[PDB]
Amino acid sequence: IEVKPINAEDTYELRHRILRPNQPIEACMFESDLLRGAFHLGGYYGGKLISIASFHQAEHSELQGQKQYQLRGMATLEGYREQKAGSSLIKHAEEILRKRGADLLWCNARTSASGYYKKLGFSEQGEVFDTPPVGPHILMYKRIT
Ligand SMILES: CC(C)(COP(=O)(O)OP(=O)(O)OC[C@H]1O[C@@H](n2cnc3c(N)ncnc32)[C@H](O)[C@@H]1OP(=O)(O)O)[C@@H](O)C(=O)NCCC(=O)NCCSO
Repeated sequence: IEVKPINAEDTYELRHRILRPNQPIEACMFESDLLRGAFHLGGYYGGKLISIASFHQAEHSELQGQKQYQLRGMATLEGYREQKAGSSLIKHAEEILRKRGADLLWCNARTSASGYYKKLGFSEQGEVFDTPPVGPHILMYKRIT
């Protein structure tokens, strides 16, 4: 797996295929992509972009840490899961975030992926909530100080 920078526009296809296939493509054009300091990483395997992850600065009112980043659009293509593609993106992002002085990385995780974030050392906070039309989510975070 090779981790490389990618542009926001490079994430839309996999966001649409994996996360939001039953909505128009504009639903994958996350407004947070246009927030200050946003960046995106791709995981490449055998000539193909097969994993994506997007990050931007956002402080959650219920999490503690002066500088925080949110993860959006975490996805790995079927066929290429279980190869540490996603973990590789998160670890590479943690380097970038640590270098920027970020204290914490958080995600409104799909509950179906909660065990993935747990393996990466994230904790859950609060309760499960629903996010139309993409189902149950739970706040998860990782302190990176
Ligand atoms: C969740 C994920 C991005 C994981 O990507 P991946 O590239 O397969 O992850 P990975 O780095 O290989 O997996 C790391 C560890 O977590 C585990 N894992 C992966 N997906 C998991 C899940 N959904 N639930 C529990 N554990 C999971 C792996 O088995 C691995 O554990 P081991 O080291 O013990 O073998 C991918 O399954 C996916 O795209 N799922 C569908 C979309 C999704 O739910 N994305 C998360 C969005 S949060 O808003």
